[PDB]
Amino acid sequence: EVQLVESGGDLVKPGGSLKLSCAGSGITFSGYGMSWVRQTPDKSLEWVALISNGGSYAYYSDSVKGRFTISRDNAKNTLYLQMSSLRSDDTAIYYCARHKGLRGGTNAMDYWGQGTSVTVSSAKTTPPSVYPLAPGCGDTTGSSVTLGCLVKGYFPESVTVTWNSGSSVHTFPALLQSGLYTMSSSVTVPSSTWPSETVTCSVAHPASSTTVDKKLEPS
Amino acid sequence: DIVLTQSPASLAVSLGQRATIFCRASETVDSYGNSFMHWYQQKPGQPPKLLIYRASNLESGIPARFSGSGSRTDFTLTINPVEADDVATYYCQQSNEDPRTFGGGTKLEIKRADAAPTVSIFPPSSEQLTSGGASVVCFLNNFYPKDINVKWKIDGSERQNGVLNSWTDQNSKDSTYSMSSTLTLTKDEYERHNSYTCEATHKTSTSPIVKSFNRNEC
Repeated sequence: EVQLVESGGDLVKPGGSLKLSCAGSGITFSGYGMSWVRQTPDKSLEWVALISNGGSYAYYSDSVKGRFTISRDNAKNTLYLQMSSLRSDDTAIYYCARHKGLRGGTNAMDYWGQGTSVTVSSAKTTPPSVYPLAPGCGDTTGSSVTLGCLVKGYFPESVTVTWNSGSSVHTFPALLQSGLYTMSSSVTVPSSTWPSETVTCSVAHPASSTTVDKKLEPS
Repeated sequence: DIVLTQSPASLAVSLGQRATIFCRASETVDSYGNSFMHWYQQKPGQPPKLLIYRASNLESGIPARFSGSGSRTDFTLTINPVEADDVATYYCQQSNEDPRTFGGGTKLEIKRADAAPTVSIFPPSSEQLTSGGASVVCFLNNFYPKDINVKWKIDGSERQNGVLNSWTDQNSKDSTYSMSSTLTLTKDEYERHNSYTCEATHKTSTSPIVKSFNRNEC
């Protein structure tokens, strides 16, 4: 989450291959079993593979058996997951986790990464268009005011909207629309503070290496 | 392969009350003088978090509101008292045998007092229009329960097509839901009309909550 850091997630053609990495920062893998687990856009949380401390034992879910290979390097403090014969439903956020190290049997997964996103599809990476949502010029102003950003036509998932850097935010989950995602984000703020004060949504789409600002101006 | 069956799949619990979640294993998960059933919490947009290891041990920093019990093939996670921030999916996992398959998960919803939605309507931005498109967006905010209906009108006439709706995950602070309804038009059709209407119908009342704008003045 801070301790473990996944990387390598990417868009990949069906039938293709990909290799994820997981690095410890501030903790050692030496001595511990480890697992990869994934969350798909929605089946339920899925365990997919584990490997022993020394590496001579590993086990896989049926779902990935034969396609995926778990491996590790305790010297470099790194865990890996080689993926091959990738299919549509391998699309997921992949987490690595270190098992607790108690004696007397097996252990739960106590340290988890933030995850890395993998998409398996023949569609192409596309950055978002970002449109401001501001009240119409005829709106009867109230005590507070709700503003938003419409983030349209991007691929793959996901994006992160950040309002004025660092609450009153709502994040509407993205919906797939003719091969492309759309989502939106709102923020509500007192009428006394906007438009007198600057409001800005910053939208990051890591996959396309893109950040789009929008300064909310009054209609 | 040990199969884990969680029950219930869904439950709604009021603040201050007890949530009881069961996980049943197809074969015993006990050996070595211990019981290898583990419980995790997953909130939207976060990695899973360990709550309870080896049936009954609280992970450090997890509050004692969470409690694990059971043995052999029958286990229970009890959250008592439930707090707003407990909205999550809860998973069991056993490690007595590989594969360490999770249960299907139990989604915990916070029950709270019925609430009517706040409606905001937004015309397409100049920028979108200049680019050939037009999306009209309505937010229906902070309502409970989740079920809600929206209808759109263009100059008083109901519009079916072009509508997509997306609900938020229950808010971890006020236990409400929100949802966006977006009407997608071509610029040329948008520009041929005056008044746009978003009508929310929520079980909290017979009368819709209506918001509108007109293109014809300012």
